[PDB]
Amino acid sequence: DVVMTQSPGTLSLSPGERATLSCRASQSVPSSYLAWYQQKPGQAPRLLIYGASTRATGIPDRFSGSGSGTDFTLTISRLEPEDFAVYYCQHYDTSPRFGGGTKVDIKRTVAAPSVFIFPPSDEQLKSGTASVVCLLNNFYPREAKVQWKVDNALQSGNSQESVTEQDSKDSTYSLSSTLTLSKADYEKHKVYACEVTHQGLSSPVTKSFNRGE
Amino acid sequence: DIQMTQSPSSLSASVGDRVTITCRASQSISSYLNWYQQKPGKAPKLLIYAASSLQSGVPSRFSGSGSGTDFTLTISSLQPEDFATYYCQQSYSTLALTFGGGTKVEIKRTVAAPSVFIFPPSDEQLKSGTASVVCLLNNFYPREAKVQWKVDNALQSGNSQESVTEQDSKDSTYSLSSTLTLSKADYEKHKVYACEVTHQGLSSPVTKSFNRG
Amino acid sequence: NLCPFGEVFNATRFASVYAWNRKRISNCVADYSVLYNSASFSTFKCYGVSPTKLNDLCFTNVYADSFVIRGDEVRQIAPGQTGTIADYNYKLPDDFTGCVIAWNSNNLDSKVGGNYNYLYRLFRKSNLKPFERDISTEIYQAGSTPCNGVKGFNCYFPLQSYGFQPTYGVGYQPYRVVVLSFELLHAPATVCG
Amino acid sequence: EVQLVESGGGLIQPGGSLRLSCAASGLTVSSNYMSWVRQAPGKGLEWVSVIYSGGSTFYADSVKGRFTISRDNSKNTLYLQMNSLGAEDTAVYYCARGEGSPGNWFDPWGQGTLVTVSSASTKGPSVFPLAPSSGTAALGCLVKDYFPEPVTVSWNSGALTSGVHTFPAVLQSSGLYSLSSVVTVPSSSLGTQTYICNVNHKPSNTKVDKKVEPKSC
Amino acid sequence: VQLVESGGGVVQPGRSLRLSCAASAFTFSSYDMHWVRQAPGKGLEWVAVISYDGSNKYYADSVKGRFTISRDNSKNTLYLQMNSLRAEDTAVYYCAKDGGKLWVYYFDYWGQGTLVTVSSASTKGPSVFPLAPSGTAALGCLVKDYFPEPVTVSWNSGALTSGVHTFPAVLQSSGLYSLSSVVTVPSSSLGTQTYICNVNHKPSNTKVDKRVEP
Ligand SMILES: *[C@@H]1O[C@H](CO)[C@@H](O)[C@H](O)[C@H]1NC(C)=O
Repeated sequence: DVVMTQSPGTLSLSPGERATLSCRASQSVPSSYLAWYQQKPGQAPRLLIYGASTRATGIPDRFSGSGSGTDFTLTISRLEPEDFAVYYCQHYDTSPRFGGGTKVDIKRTVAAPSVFIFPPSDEQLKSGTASVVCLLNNFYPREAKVQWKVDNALQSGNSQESVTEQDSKDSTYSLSSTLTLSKADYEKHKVYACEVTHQGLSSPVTKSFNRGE
Repeated sequence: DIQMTQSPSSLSASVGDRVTITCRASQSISSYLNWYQQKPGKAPKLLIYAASSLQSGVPSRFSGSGSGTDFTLTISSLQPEDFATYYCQQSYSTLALTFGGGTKVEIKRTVAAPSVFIFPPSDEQLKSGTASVVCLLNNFYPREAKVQWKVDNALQSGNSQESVTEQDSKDSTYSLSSTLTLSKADYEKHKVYACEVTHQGLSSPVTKSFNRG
Repeated sequence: NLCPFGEVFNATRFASVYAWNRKRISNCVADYSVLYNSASFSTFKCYGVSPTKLNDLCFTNVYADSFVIRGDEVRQIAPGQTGTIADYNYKLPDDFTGCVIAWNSNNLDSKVGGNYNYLYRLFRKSNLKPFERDISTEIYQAGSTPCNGVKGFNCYFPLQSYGFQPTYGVGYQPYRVVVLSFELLHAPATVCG
Repeated sequence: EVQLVESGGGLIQPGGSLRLSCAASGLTVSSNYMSWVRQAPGKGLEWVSVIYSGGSTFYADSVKGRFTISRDNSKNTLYLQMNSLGAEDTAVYYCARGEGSPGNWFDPWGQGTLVTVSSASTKGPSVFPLAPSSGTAALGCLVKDYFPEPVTVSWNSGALTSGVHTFPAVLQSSGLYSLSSVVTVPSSSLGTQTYICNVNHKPSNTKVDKKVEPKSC
Repeated sequence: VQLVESGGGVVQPGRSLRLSCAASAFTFSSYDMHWVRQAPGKGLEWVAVISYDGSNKYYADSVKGRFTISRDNSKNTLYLQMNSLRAEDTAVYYCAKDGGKLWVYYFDYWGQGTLVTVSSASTKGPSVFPLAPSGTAALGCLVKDYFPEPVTVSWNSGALTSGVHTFPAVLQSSGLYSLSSVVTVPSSSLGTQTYICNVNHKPSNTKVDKRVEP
């Protein structure tokens, strides 16, 4: 039984840079027993490097592993936006053991979000509930503030947000804020708006619609 | 390592009854299974060796059987001196000799109601700094008795430690003493000190309590 | 004359576990007392018989099996065990009667560059029978398409190398194992203690 | 053409039992090391059990006594029977060939299935459109009030993939999940291109197709 | 056939202790000898074994590289050297003659055993606290803050036998032991009959008598 530890927890590097992921062990472990796995969001882990240094079939040349004894290193040279994933080391003593994993975030230029507002469907309104959805599309960094204003009154405690992972192609985030009201409450008001403040925006952007129009 | 599992952990039988103890092994130990008897405070004594062979001097009422993983010790006619703990010990792994959990043979009797008494901490104890509240359950059967401490009608657990006397040689009854240990600063903070008792020979939980002072 | 246990224990080179060696010991007087107090052993477990009782017992034949395995695999050399070594390399029966003796051999069987001479069988369709030796090197077929003697996808060489290095942890260090089997037939015994 | 296809996941009450399947093509399950690796939400990977080609099975201490790995040679399928399930067993379970040892790594892996251990009940989703308004336009689907996870949303049965964003499910205060799937399209193709989102809630076999069209004022 | 042990006692952690066990009435120079311990309130655990001539020694994995077994055939005695003792070693140690009727080990004769308690706690004394009642009554004494086991409690110097109940001790969070002992007496003879509990702590050589009155 040998305990492996990966470092760092998260890594943030721009595209084209060299990534260095470590997997240190308390005792000395044979290099032939060390392996690396890549897991992209929403997918199954994929064998990346086995035997500490041997590259798996179909794995790009920019992935390479090295090290021996107590310090095994995975290197991702010429980093790409599609390399956004969590990487685990793995070894065997008396049972298969994985490391805690290392997240690889990908830096990119500031991107202002494209804002879209969506009224509730009449189909949902017949059910007795109104869901108003505000979309922040393809921005960076993740820090963004979304404010709901119903008839120019700031709303609080009736909206939930959801953020996507970093995009595997442009390395941006997307956010959806859903305002939820009852049908009776939804008809009581006319103007529905979400205001967006982001680093890529010189001034807050507001998207709105008038109920019935 | 070879683990020996005995069943049951305890039994209640009267003089003349037929007792059969079971002893299972985590793997086949062939026929190398020994039985031992240990009186309270005395050393163990050999009864059956090699599953079924009777040791010299051991009474004829003792007999063993079994092979592989299941083994049985049988007392054809129980006697008043045969109330003790009975261990099984495998000898197949001669350099890793393991024992069983043990099976305590106990005297069977009628269900007796416990006599509950509560005691406040003495004045010589508050002078030192500590404060122990002792509750007594006297002469009852079976052993399974629940003792609950209520300080100002608040359930107490972890502040006391129970202790049970062995089965009495005259009336075969048990006894329980729970010592609610607490500091002096925790004693004058409250007022009511109760002792709730739940037993098979009680139609309703009996509580003996007192007020501080 | 005495039984040649020294030729097995003090052997300068050991066999791989998949091709474990066996010495048949017959027609001699075995001196178990001096044998068990010679070297220092990391593992000494006997089954069905006691080490001090062997001096008083006679057997028709005595077998001495010897091989090398990993440190973390010594627990598989015992009755009723499972694993890559016990299933595919060296298997002991459930009613095994004998002794398992192992000791750390990092100073003998590990090289600074890695000692890849000790192999074990990684792939096998079925488990071994007790005391069954399989020295086959036929390409293992893990898929529907047959291999025809060429290693490829779903076509694996059955043996895997250990690769011992002196600075590895003890779980990964080489251990030399000697298993003493005591055969008792309805024949005149030739080996006595 | 080597695939490991998994099934059997979903909702199960605490203390209940479940049986996952791993149908293989491209390898013989009875001839390989076959393992199960689970991953609790937001957490790392954990090896669960393995079965040898010779029949021996092994389990991690966190599941010993409750899980039983098996296989069916005629169906060429790996199985994992899970009993006495609790909250600590809620995870995505993967099957894989190998055991993570030299010459025997985890390869290939299955797509994984999600086991949710809760006292709640399975509820199918409702799908509502997110209609665009009057350079580039954005439309989407709102999948609301389903349990448990997951739901999968595609657009035009896979023909529309660029610009699609499906957000993680948020646990509403009612105990039911809700997510939105949006996609950005050029404004010119709103009237000359039909957009249909394809919502699949596996735990309830609920497959909903929603056409998203602009609304006429 | 008898086996007599000695050498047990109290020992601080890391120190050493040597136990002995003398045999009689059998060919001691041809039988194997064992040592088996049992923690207070726990089961039995085989410890070590030595050959008939003393050349072969085999230990359990819990005491390996830490205990040592030896014997002297010309004197028919057996020993057990216990070095670097931990708190878990606290148990009653028995020596056992090996029955020679099988190819395997089995203990056909044991010795009475000797208690070995391991800790650095000082040998303190008891603090007797009367338990006054508030349909018979009950009164008792408390044996608190002492180390190690055991303590002997009696009433009226052994004159009050019926109705007495002495309970086991419990190792409280500090490390010392706390023991309770009570006796139920009729409520009529409370001011006429005298009750005095006799607490004796042999490890600390302390004997305390205390009166119990309402
Ligand atoms: C191996 O050689 C040593 C001396 O180097 C000797 O003491 C020992 O008895 C030998 N082993 C055997 C089994 O004879």
